[PDB]
Parts: sequence; structure tokens; C-alpha cells
Amino acid sequence: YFFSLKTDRARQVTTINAHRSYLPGQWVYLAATYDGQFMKLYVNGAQVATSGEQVGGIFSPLTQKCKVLMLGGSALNHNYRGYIEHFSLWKVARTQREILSDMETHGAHTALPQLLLQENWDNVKHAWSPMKDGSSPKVEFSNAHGFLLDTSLEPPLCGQTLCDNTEVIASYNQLSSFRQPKVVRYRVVNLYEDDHKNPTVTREQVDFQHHQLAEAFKQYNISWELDVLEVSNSSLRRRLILANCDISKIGDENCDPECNHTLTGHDGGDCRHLRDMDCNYEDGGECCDPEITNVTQTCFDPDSPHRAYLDVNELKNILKLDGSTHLNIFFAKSSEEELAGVATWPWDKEALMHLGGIVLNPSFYGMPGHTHTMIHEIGHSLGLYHVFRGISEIQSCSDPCMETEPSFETGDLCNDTNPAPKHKSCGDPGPGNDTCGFHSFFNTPYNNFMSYADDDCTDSFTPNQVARMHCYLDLVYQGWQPSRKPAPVALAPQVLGHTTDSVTLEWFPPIDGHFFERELGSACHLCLEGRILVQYASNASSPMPCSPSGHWSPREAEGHPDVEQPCKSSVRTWSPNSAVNPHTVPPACPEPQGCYLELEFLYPLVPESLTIWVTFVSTDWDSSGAVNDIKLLAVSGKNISLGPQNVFCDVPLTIRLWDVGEEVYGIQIYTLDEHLEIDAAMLTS
Amino acid sequence: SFNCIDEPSRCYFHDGDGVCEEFEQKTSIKDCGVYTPQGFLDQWASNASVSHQDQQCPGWVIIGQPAASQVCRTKVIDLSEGISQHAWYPCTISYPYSQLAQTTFWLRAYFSQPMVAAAVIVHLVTDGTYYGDQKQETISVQLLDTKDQSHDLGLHVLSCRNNPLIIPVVHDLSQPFYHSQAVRVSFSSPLVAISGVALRSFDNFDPVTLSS
Amino acid sequence: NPLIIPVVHDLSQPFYHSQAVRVSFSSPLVAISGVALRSFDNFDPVTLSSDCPELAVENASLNCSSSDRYHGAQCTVSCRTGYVLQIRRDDELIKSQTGPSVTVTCTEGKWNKQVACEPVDCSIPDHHQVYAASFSCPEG
Amino acid sequence: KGRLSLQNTAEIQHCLVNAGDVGCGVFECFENNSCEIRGLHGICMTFLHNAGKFDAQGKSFIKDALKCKAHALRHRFGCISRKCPAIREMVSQLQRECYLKHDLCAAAQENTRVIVEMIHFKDLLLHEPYVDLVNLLLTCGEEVKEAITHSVQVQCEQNWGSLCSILSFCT
Amino acid sequence: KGRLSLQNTAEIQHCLVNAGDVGCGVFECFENNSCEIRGLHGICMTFLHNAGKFDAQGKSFIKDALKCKAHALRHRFGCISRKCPAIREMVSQLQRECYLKHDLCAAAQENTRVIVEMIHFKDLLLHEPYVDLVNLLLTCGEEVKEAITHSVQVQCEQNWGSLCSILSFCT
Amino acid sequence: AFCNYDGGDCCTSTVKTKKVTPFPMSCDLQGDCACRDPQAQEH
Ligand SMILES: [Zn+2]
Repeated sequence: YFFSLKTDRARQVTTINAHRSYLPGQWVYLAATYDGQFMKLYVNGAQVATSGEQVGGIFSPLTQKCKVLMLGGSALNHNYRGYIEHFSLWKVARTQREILSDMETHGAHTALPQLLLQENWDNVKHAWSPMKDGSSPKVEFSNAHGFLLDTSLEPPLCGQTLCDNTEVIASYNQLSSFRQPKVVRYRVVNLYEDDHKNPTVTREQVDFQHHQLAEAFKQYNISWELDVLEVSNSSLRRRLILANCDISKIGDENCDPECNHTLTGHDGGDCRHLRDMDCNYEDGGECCDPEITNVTQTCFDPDSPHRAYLDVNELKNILKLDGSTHLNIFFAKSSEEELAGVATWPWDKEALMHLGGIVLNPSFYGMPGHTHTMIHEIGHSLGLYHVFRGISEIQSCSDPCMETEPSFETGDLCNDTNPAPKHKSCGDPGPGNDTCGFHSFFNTPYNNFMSYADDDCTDSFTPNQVARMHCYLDLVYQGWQPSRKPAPVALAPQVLGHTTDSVTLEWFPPIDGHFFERELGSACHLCLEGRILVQYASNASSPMPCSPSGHWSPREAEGHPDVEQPCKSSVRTWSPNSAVNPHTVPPACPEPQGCYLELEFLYPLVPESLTIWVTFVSTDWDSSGAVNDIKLLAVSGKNISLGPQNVFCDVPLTIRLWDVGEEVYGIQIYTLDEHLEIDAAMLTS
Repeated sequence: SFNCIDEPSRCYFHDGDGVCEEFEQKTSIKDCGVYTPQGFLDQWASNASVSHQDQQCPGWVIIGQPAASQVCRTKVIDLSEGISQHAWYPCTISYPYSQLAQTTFWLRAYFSQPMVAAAVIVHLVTDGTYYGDQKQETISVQLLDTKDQSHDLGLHVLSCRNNPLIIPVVHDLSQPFYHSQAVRVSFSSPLVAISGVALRSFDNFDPVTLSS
Repeated sequence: NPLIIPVVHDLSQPFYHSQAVRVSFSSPLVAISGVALRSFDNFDPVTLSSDCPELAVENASLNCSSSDRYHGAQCTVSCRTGYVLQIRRDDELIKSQTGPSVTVTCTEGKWNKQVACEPVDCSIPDHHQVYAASFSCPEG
Repeated sequence: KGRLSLQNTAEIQHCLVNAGDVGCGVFECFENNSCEIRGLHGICMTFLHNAGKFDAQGKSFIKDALKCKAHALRHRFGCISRKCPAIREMVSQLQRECYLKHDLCAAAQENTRVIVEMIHFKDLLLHEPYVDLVNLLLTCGEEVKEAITHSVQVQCEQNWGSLCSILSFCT
Repeated sequence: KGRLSLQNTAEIQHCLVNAGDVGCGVFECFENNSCEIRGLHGICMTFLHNAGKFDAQGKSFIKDALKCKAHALRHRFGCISRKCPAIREMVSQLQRECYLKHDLCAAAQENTRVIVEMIHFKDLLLHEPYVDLVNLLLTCGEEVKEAITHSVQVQCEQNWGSLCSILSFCT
Repeated sequence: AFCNYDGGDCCTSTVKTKKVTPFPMSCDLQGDCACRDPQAQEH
């Protein structure tokens, strides 16, 4: 928000800004005051910026009839998109107390000589007139005082979810009623051939690992229910499964330690010092066709229908299990193998999807020498960071948070966890210049599982790391536990007002955010308070740019928006130029319509609003809007067309939908930009 | 970044406000001036003399602590505003004569108390970047002393984030110390505007009066 | 024969007590007869870092009562309305943001500052005041 | 050096879609690439530097050839495999199919003296599109071939005396 | 770069008078000079590297030619004007009058396959004594000329495809 | 003016590319191949 001023006497137009990007869905009581020396701007009652450069009145009284007042736009068509509720203009400057009094009284105000105009939109034509070529804006019904208690808690500067808030994690520390014994169901995916004779992990390994897992969590009121699921498929069993090996670097000539195997061709010959078993470095289908030799022996083609290496995400796509009712554990051999595969955090979009779970090493699962490295992979799946995240995993010393002091909002976000660097030896490590802000660490948590220590020196969790464990099993993992106890109210009720006889109090909704009873096989897990269905994109499709009728399926543009930096270009978004092969030049999108993304929603509803999280835009564009067109699909086939909208990097695009009498099951976003990055979509009913 | 000053607790935003408080000195360097460290002491220039002095821009603007309220200028095209009342840029030589002739401008600011130099603070209202010309410009921070020529410190480029640019005085302890007296700042681009130069010294000890 | 290595130290960094000197080399034929260290015999910098005439200013208000103009005669100088303050300092250590006024102090028979309340300078009227008119100011 | 990845395929694509197909701006954008396909910009500059010596037929041929080459270069650079032999193949193929369909041999037959004295040694030895233009003009006309080989012989006497002294007479 | 004053004549003179005239020490001293007369040291090294392929007559010719060239380079380098064309003229003249007086054609007619298959296309173009040896050698026999032109055509098919595609047949 | 100023191709206000690219790189932009049409936006 900005407030610019330039009087007739002055020579320089001066602007006043705000302190934060504006909220695209919240009511703001904007107040601009000017007395003659200082101009002030109030956003929601707090003074944000004040400048004292403009002096005197804004015009001479001789040119009083020449000045005009415009609402919602200017003569150069600087149009406004949004709601205006109670217009008010005063002939005198009011201080902050009168601003808060006019906020708290709303528009029910009497007539005053200082009160120039106080307009509530019941008769626009009595005081306002539209443009003679334009049209008047539509009058609707809305309530500015809809809530008297803010139910939204902002996560901290280096937090990710609701329970990373300071006053919610402390409620799971002081209280003892939130740490009841909880049973969590989980599964182990065992691959077999078509004869039931060879496992990926032996049965005694699973039997030892289950008891060792329940032994380390029985003191923390956590029990695990094991349900081993066996899948018999010789196509998946005989081939190599890798987790940390990316598929782009297989085609790239840049070497990487995650992809170095005899069943990967040693990154296609791009890692060997020397640059058929040796003439297969990327024989054009001679060594990959099954009629000549076996496919798993000497085939490393990245675009072959059958190959030797298989990523864990494609294995999850093939299996397509259920993650809402169980925790899925997969296995993958990797060349790095210092850790296991990358676990899925509870704040990811893949927390309950079939692509989410824990990826482990099958040659270390159940072994007595490496039993505890599954437990650490449990802690990555339950919302616990590494202990050295505030020291070792710091990309720059000017970070928003760096754990130099124990706090609930910095580094590991646990007060009991002392700061520590990345160490492998047990005990307190030696001093070094690697740390950017400390030299001497005492009482380092070497006994915690989150360090990279060995099996013997990792024994127990700190008691501040069990509050997050008992919080994320109520926040994200409510469907895993078979207990019918609902999520409790994680915050104390707040006193709003009182009188001589009564006291009014309100409290927050329960911590999982559900406003209805948890009924399976329905849409009740997406409804909000007031019979409002808010849903994301379930299915997404886009045509291939280098193929006539490709129609590849994007995946990162479906779920809830998950971008750490909303203006830096990231990998969790859909791009027109990300659909190509890395060894192929991306083509330009066509002129009259551009490349489009087709998103599909699970429940077809009559829409009320559509929000799109456009993350990254190019610095320059031809048209004024980056998104060229938005077409709402229909069950009757009537494509409702909407023109271009100007998107911003940080603030998501929000569109209000009028007169849509047909149910919309999906949208199409037509753009001409090559590097536009759409992250998510939301259809508010 | 807020502060409330009433019994019903009305609050205000203090970073962009023009009034410095007691608590704001250690946090907001952009409103309370340059934060002097606890072991040092800053001294600002007095009797500052310039080269291209004119009626539009005189040379007494460098005296005293400059106002930190002046924001950085991002690709400034013209300087026809009232910037000379709180800063100094050359006004006799315009843009094309400076760009073609490749002349030089200097600011030979004096000081009052003769102390040793630990760092030289130069506070500018702009980086000198032009709207068309995207080439960076590098200024030189010289140093002058009593009954001797100079002790050069090098050159530095302009950064908006570091508007109070700090020049670490490079000195060997095998060489005997010197009492700094004046600071000369030289630049060839016309868009460099200097709001104020300074000199950081020791409030604990003076190493000249003892090593006579 | 003795090689002197000047010790570079930035004066923003506080001093330190040097205790040991490591000399490392890879050639086998280096023969060292003795190594020394130069210090200051005088000081340790670690423990250290552990009558003026009557002044008249035009267009101002000298509302100060320095009856004796000795070493420490604190006076205050404030300009009137429509007048801005110019400061040309002579001898000073620290500065304070007094505002529209200033404090002038006596030191060794002279005042530390030279203040001057110059009048404000309106711009020459070219445009933006009267549309399509000629301006001829007879005074200034 | 076999990948065009070293030069961002984004900035040169932006330069291609920002410029126009009338002048040498597309060839100005295309010259700074990872693979060594330099020489199209030199052909565009030299053809539009000595346009006065050509007739109306030659000037119309030059305008249509540069228009077709710029349009084809902006058209078929969309989807292609990122490797230097494929880049050489597509550039040589577009140059051949552009010069063949606009009667390069007719411009060889009309005004041969300008078109055979314009080649410069050390500007065609290391440039593949110059070699493509030279051999296509050689196959266009027999007397054009004779004149351009006379120019090649004068340039061999100018620059490199090896192949003049070695196999001056073939059989 | 037209004078041999950029490199001191005193150090190369001391190098010439210090080394012996039997080996390639004189050509080791002379190869680093201001004027680009580089290539004699390569001839001295390659002639003493493939000397086992020659017969007794060829090896005697190699010994006599290197001895005469070393003695001439130590002999007539005394009084000479210090400029690159004069140095090129005296080097070419001593090489010509040394190779003509020791029956280079007899050693060519003894074993020509070694003398035409051990030459290299790389560094032939930029070394003037290599061009002098090539353009003196082909005047001995027509079969030797045919063999060295066949080697040049093979090297064209190996390195530079310009002159293979352009004027493969002369008339 | 006899040949209708080459269809307006020599004047910036009548070219879709908003630029002037004369047939000889040797012609000066203010000489023989200049926009000498008074009906354009130059005057
Ligand atoms: Zn880990």
C-alpha cells in the first residue's frame, strides 16, 4: 500500500509505503492522514510510515472547482480489483485514537462538521456518478467484522507448519495430556519374484527391526503396528532400485556419486577415468532388446521402455499404494549409502499421497550394526530436523535464523537441543573455523538420534523433540492412528470481553484444522467453517512441446503450494520449458493461444473464487499480463473465457467468479511466457 | 519491529520513522546514523573544502553527522531536486562534458582533532549508477596527515546496502604511527554524491603521544 | 641475514597477545639460527583496550545566560522562522543532532563553531505556479 | 564442447524472439554459441555490404535469401537435439534448401564477377557456411566454378603456397 | 617483429659456440629466435628418429646432410644483416645447397615410402624449412611426386575437407 | 516521392518492426536512404 502526495506549492511528489506485502484475502482498514506538516499512513490501526516533506494545503482555494476525486481508478485507467466497504473522508486530520475509534465503531457515525463524506453503499447515485463511457461497479453483500478472533497463526522465519509456532509447541511441553500412548500403523514393502522364494529383506531382519523400533519408542508413548505387504513382480525385483540417483544427471556428462553402478553404466561412462560390458557407455538397442541379451545386464538407455536402473518415485508410481492409512517403507540400493533415501517431511504435499514414505537401504535394514539409521529416518518423517541444521546446514551467515543460542524458533526449534556442527565422532567435537559464529561448543547432543553418530552412541531423544512427535501425529498423521480420539484444542481460550455479570470467551479450532467429523469416503475433510469447500488440483495435464499428441502428466502442480522462496525459480513448479528432455532445445510457445496447463479438480462444484500460485515470472513480457487467458471448463462443455490478469511474484493471483451457473471440474491456464512457474491451484466453492 | 507508547497500547512502525530512539541505536543503522563499536570512536569532518564549488552546491554540507534518512538512489537520471542541501555532487560540470572529457573531482575534507585512523567512513546518498550507463564506478579514499604526504588505502566500489562505506586502514605495526589530519576523496564520474566522510579512532589510547 | 616480516594488522580488529611463531618450509637446505619478535617496549594495547569574546549571529535568538565566558561557556543558538542554519565547524570531537538549534561552546578563547542563519532560498519561478505567465522578481 | 548448453539456450532464444527477420539481427544473436557455427553473420553482413554491385535480380535474390534464412532459423530452432553435428546438419540443410529454392544459379549466371571475387581466404577456410556457399556456387555454374577456382588460386598464391606447389596439375 | 633483436644474439651465439656440430644441439639453440624460423629442430629430430627405416646409403646421407647443415649454420652466421627476410633467405639457401650437393634424389630413389609416409600435415604449413624440403624433394622423381601428392590427398581427407571438395580434378 | 517512398519502408512510423535497415550497409541514415517523407511522424 502506498500514499503519494504533491501539493501545488511543492516541487516533488513524495510517496509513503507500507512495511509488508498486502494480504490478498483479508480486510484492511487503510487510513491516510495529512495535517500540514506530517502525512501518516495507518494499516489496520498501526502507524506504518510518516513523512514530513509536504507543507501547506494541497491546492489554492481559487482552483477548488477544478480538482476532482476519483474512486477505484484514474483517468489513465489504473483500475482496482477488490472490495470497497465503507468510504470516509474528513475535512480535518484525526490522530491515532480517533482512527481506532472509527475502526471500532465501523460506519454507524453521526453527522459532524469535520466529517465531509461518510458513504456506506446503499445509494451510490446520490453522491457518486460513474464514467459516462464506463459502468458502475456491482454492489454485493459482505461483512468486515466477520471474525473477532484471528484463528491464523503465522509460522516463524525458519519454520514450516502450524506446530512450529512458539505458543503451540510450548503447549505440548508443559501439559501431559497431549502425550498419551499412540499406536501408528506402518507397512514394509517387500519385493518378490513370481515364485515366492527371494525377498528384498529377510523375515528375521523385519522381526528384529520391529522390536528394536518398539524398544526405542516405548519410553515416549509411541507404539508401531507393523503390517508387512509383499508385492510379487519379477520385472521390479530383478532390476536395481535407486533413491538418491537423479535421472537428469544420468543423461548429463557431469559425474555424481549417487549414480555409479555396473547396472547404471557408471553414469553412462561419464564418471570413469577412461573417458558389451564396456562398450555400452552413452549398443543402440542391440544390448537392450530381450532377443539378443538380458535387459538388466547391459542396458542403460534413459528413454528405453525397459532399463536396469529405476528411481524410487517411478516405483511408487507403479505400486500406487495408500499413504493415508499407513506409512510406506521402501528399499533402494545406492552408491552413496552414507544415509538412507530422502524421507518425506509432514509439511510436504506427499505426506499422505502414494509417492510419500521412507526410503531405506535393504542391506542395512535389520542388521545389528546399522539398526538405528531407520529410527533417524523415522524422525525425518515425523517433523524433526537435524541437530546441526542451525550450524552445518546454513547456506549463508546472513540467514534469517542461525542456531547460535537455544530457542524455540531458531535452528532445530528446540530449547533442549544445543547447537552442534556436523560431526561423525562421538562426544564433543574439536574447535574449527568452519562455524561462522562460534568456536567452542559444550554439552553437544551426541546422544540424540539426529546426529550422524554411530549405532552405539545414539540412544535417546531430548524431551523437547517428543512434543513435535506428539504434535505431528495429530496435525498431519491423524489418519494413520486408528484411535477415534479427535485432535484437541492446542491453545488456551482467550478472554474477549467482560461485564459486571458475564464474561465472553472464544477459543481456537482444533489443531488439525478440520471443522467437521472425520468421516471416511466423503468430502468432509476439505469443508471449512460455514459449508465452504476448498480444494486443490487432483489431476493435471499438459501437451508435450516436442510431440504432436504427447500429453505428459505434470505432478508438482497438483497439491498445496510448497515453495520456500516465492520469487526465486524452483523445481516444485510446472514450467513450459521443463517438459523437454535435458538434451533438447525447448521450443517457443505458439502465438495466438500460447502453451497451456490443464488442471482438473476432484469434486466438481459451482465455484466462487480461484487462486493460482504463480511463483516465478520473467523480468520482461510483451503483453501486460503474464497469464494470457484462463478458461474454466464445464461438465456441459461451455468453456467460460477470462482475460489476462497481472500476476505478482509473491502474492498469489486471486480471481472472483461471477455468474458461473455451471459446475467447473477444471481450469486451463494459457500463457505465452517461457519461464512461467505455476505452483498450485485452489477452487473456493 | 514495532513499539507501543500508550496505556491502550497504540503502536507504530519505527524503522521508517524519522525519529531515533534509545533502543533504535543498536538495531537501525539507517535512522540513528552509523553505529560506532564499543572500542572505537567516530569523528566527522570539519572545514571541508571541495573542488567544483558553486552557488547551487556549496562545500559546507559535509560538516557534521549526515542525515541517515536519505534513501539510496537506484539508477538516478537527474539531480535537479533539493539534494544539494543535504549532500554534495559536482554541479559546474554536467553529464556529457564529464563523460567525454574524463576529468576528475575531489573532496579534500579537513578534520579538527588530530587522531590516528582505524577506519574511514564515507556516507553517500547514491551509488552513482546512471539510468543508461550500467558500468560500475570505483572511487578512491586517500588520507592525509601532518608534515607528510599521504598513506594510501586503495579504492572501493559503491554499494547501496553499505551506504556508510567503511575503508579498513591498512597499516603495519613495524612502521611508526601517524596522526591523520585530512581525508581526500577522488572520483571521476559526475553522479557520485558524498553526504559525509568520517574517521574512526581509539577512545582507549592514543599511540602518537607515547611514541615520541 | 635477518629477514624482517612486517606484521599486518587491521585497526578495526583488536590486538592479541602473540605467543608462538610457526615457521614452515619444504626445502631441506633452510638453516635457521634464531627467530625473534618485535613488540612495543612502551605500551601494551590489550590492557588499554580492556576568555571567549561575545558572539553575535544575525537573524537568530541567543537565549543563553553564559555570564562568564570561560572554558566551558555553554551557549545555545537558534535561528528564527523562515531561516535555516548553516554550520562551519572549527574544533570539535563529537557531534549531536540538536535539530533546528545548536550548542556553541567556548574553547581557548574562541568558539568551536561558526553558525550562520542564512535565509531560505525559494526557487526561481519558471513553471508550476502560474500557467503561461512571465515572472519578473524585482528583489530576489 | 559437444553441447550447446555452455551458452544458455535461454538467452539466445530470447535474442531470437526479440529481433526481427528482416535484417541480420538473428544472425547477430546466433553467432555467440557453444558450438563453432560462426559464419552466418559474416555471410549476412557481406551480402548486405556489397549489394550495390548486384542488379535488380541479384538484389531481389539477396533479400529473399536472407528473409528465408532468418525465417527458417527462427522457425526450426524450436525443437532440436542439443549437439553440434545436429546443429551443423540443420544449419547446412536450411542453407541448402533456402539457396536452391531461390535460384542461386540464376544469380550466378547474371552477375558472376561480383559473386566470385567476394570470397576471402582465411574467412572461408574455418567457416562451414562459407564452404557450403562456395561448393553450391561451384556446382551452380561451370564458368562460375572456373572463376571461383581462379580466385582460389590467386588466394593460394596470396596466403598458403602448399597446395599451389603440391598437385597443381592433377593427373 | 621484423628484426632478430627481440632475442639477444649474444646468448644464441654462446649456445652455438658451446654445443657440438654432431647432434641437434645447434638446432636446439637456433629454434628459439625472434624470427619464425622454427622447424629445423623438428627436421633434425625426426630425421634422427626414423633413421632405422633407411638403408646404409640413406643413413650416410642423413649423417652428411646434418653435418653439412650444422657446419654451415655455425659458419655463415657470422656476418649477416639482422632482419627476418635475410635470415629466411640464408636459411633457405643453405638448406637448398646442402640438400642438392649430397644427392637427395639418390636417397629418394632408394626408399621413397619412408620419406613420404613419415611426414606430418600438422606443422608443415607453418614451417618454412618443411615447405622447402617438400618443394625440393618432389623434383627428383615422378613416382615420389605421385606418392607425396597421394599423402597430401590422404591428409586432406584426414584434416581439411575444403580442397578435396573444391578442385579435386584440375581441368 | 515518385515511388511512394518505397511503401514507407524508409520511415520509422510506417515500418512494423519500428526500425530502418537500408539495402546498403554503406548508406548513411541521414543521407540518401533517409526518411524524407513529410507525411510521417518525424515532422
Ligand atoms: Zn539425516
